[PDB]
Amino acid sequence: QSLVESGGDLVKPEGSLTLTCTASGFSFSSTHWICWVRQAPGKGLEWIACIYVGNTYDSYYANWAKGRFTISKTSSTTVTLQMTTLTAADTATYFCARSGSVFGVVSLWGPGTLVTVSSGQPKAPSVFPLAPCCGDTPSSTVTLGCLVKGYLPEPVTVTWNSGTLTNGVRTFPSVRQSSGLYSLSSVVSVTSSSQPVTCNVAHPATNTKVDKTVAPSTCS
Amino acid sequence: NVYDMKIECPHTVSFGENSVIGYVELPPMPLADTAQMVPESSCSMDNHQSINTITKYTQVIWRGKADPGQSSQNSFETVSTEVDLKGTCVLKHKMVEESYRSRKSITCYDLSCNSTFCKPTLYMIVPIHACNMMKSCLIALGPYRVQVVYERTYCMTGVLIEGKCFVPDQSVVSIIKHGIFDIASVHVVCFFVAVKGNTYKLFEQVKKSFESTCNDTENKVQGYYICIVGGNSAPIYVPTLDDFTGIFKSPHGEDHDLAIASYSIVGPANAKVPHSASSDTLSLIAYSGIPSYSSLSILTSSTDAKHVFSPGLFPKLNHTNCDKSAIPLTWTGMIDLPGYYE
Amino acid sequence: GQVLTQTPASVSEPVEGTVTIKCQASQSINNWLSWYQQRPGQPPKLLIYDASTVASGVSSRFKGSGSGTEFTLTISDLECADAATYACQSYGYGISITDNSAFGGGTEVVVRGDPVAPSVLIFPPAADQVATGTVTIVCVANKYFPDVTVTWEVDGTTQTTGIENSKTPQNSADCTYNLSSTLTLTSTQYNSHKEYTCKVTQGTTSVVQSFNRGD
Ligand SMILES: *[C@@H]1O[C@H](CO)[C@@H](O[C@@H]2O[C@H](CO)[C@@H](O[C@@H]3O[C@H](CO[C@H]4O[C@H](CO)[C@@H](O)[C@H](O[C@H]5O[C@H](CO)[C@@H](O)[C@H](O)[C@@H]5O)[C@@H]4O)[C@@H](O)[C@H](O[C@H]4O[C@H](CO)[C@@H](O)[C@H](O)[C@@H]4O[C@H]4O[C@H](CO)[C@@H](O)[C@H](O)[C@@H]4O)[C@@H]3O)[C@H](O)[C@H]2NC(C)=O)[C@H](O)[C@H]1NC(C)=O
Repeated sequence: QSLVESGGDLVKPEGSLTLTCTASGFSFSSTHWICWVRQAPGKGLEWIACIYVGNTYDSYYANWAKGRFTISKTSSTTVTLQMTTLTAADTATYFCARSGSVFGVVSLWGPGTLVTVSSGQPKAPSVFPLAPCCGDTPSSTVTLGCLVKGYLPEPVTVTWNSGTLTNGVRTFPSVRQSSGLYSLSSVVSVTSSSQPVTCNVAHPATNTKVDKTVAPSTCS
Repeated sequence: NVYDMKIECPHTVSFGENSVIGYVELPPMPLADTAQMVPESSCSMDNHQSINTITKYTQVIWRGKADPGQSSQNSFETVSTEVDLKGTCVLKHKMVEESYRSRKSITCYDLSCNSTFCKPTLYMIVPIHACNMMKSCLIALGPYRVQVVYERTYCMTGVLIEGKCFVPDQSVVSIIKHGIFDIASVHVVCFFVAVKGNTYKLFEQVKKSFESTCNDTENKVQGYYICIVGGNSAPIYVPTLDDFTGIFKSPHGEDHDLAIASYSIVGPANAKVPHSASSDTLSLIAYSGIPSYSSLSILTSSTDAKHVFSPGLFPKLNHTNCDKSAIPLTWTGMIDLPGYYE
Repeated sequence: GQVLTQTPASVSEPVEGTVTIKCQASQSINNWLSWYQQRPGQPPKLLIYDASTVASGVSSRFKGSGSGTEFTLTISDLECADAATYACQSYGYGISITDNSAFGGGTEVVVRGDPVAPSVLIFPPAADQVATGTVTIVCVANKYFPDVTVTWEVDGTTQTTGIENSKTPQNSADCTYNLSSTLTLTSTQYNSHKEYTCKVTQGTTSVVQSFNRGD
């Protein structure tokens, strides 16, 4: 049992964007309620709207989102959420909610989707390798990593050796720069005798998948 | 978008201590807006102050089970809470007669609700003393406005039925003395009044009228229900007493099946009407769709009246097994009554 | 107008201790509250509903109490995996469907564990970076507690502009942090100075990792 949120791309200010929530392997039935919840980074949860998602139609919107948002059920497995005249304050993570009553207890959530409202254009990441200075004395264990520079919008995924290696992997959260661009860095520690490790940076927004491979012998 | 409440008046006024009643069914409104909703009347007869008073109700609601995993098995639970409802048709003992002698009206409403929306049915009981002046009145109930429209029928003291007047007479003795009478279906609106006492053993008489196994009647509700048959000589204290059954042949009221039908049956349920009982004491059927029938009922198996408000649930009104009991607060329908007319 | 107040904004309690979170409602809710656990980058998880009932699969160490307008949440036998963000939801039924429907502000729970010194690693900018014209230097501190402050010095002078810090959430095993500090400059500036120093201070303890350009 799960909920999946789609959509959520970079949208210009005063623009519009429509989100979609899908259910997996579970019919909607008639004793359930589907809802949308948003949460800005650094702020609490916010109610948006709900739908009875049954045979009869009745929906309720938030006071701030009334008239500006539009929620409706489409089929027996999907619901939508039309957003209009989005501003910078609407940049948040939008979750799909399932409850047994209107605005009630959320029995199951979803991973959530990010809606970035910014006037900038999408950009591809510029992956750089992270290696110690060549002047450093070789050690038994060495730490290497890949650096993902300015990109827009989020999310980007970094995996090492196509997910085969997980131990010793430390991926750091992204940080927004002055120009509204995000940067992420991830490092891994392996022995000098190990085979070269490959980091797989993937940016679904720009559809860029950079495969930079590093070896313990690599130096800056 | 004003709505009309028609009231019929006979030619002769004040033959007795009689009152007339009218009703109107209003379009659905949100359930949250029905709180603290009281009628504000503009008639020459001030509304009774006891109607606007607070009557403590038990709110019984249905919702999908909160526990995940069990929520995946689309099961639903019941929640019981105490709420305060004003303006509902909760009449007191001898309230109709005292209102008649005090020139005061009784304006109350019955609400038909699903889980989210309510269809209110406004009622007004006024003495026939307002049938001579026939002053038009305006009643405000929440976001709705109702125009009180008086229509003068061509009847001296009777009630207009299919273009003919009809007078129902009281007790068997009057019929025997008259030596001939006719019986026709007459519309009637009734309200239940609960009062404790020793002469109010309701269910010992309920078992007599129909074969229902209802033991331990002492701990059950005590009271009678007064109904208005419109026109003149309307007030009845208790039906079928043989001094003046049909309600329980069609306990759900006037036929109000939804009939395009976006109504979905969710399933039956049990709940605690006192909200403090050890176990469930009332059975209900949760539903989804357009609101229909009455969402208000009274638990019988309790001497003190336990008023029930069940939005989105249908209370069990069948006393065939006496189990999980409830009775409607208001009832509108047609019953055959003896009488005579010119 | 219904407003939901959740306190305290941030709480720091050690392992095996207790955590108290207060959630107060302006309007009475009649024992209708829910408590959620929200890990970073994760959907919130329901642990307490109806303000007293433990959800199936939730450990008994989570206890919810309160009724009316004041509620509290207590976490006993604190663990490292319990370090997350918690919030309370005020939900109503029947008449109170839209009268009292709001979400809590959110509380941050930090679990204090045995302090660990930070192993500091510094990475000079790659060859490909200097060609673009924008150059950044990455300095990281691994497996440390409590929080640290990072200082950047070039030829002895402390930098003030163009420094970004990203901190990993506490590990669910040892309650430790990981921090990455990035100092972004221009290629013209980077080719002027030689001594680049990353200084990580953990209270009184300071771990300094530096390198010289062209070495
Ligand atoms: C608790 O009760 C409350 C109230 O009792 C419920 O709330 C109500 O629920 C009903 C559903 O049972 C809602 O009715 C639906 O309204 C839809 C929206 O209508 C408005 O928008 C459309 C398009 O903009 C307008 O055309 C409508 O105007 C119509 O109505 C006015 C009168 O008000 C007329 O004058 C017009 O001429 C129009 O006729 C409204 O402005 C509406 O789309 C929907 O209609 C579908 O369903 C009916 C019933 O089955 C069909 O007859 C109709 O053809 C539509 O059917 C759809 O599906 C079929 C099959 O696939 C297709 O062939 C059709 O093309 C169509 O796509 C229906 O009328 C009502 O609006 C709502 N109240 C409010 C205030 O919104 C709660 O839900 C209930 N709660 C629970 C839990 O049960």
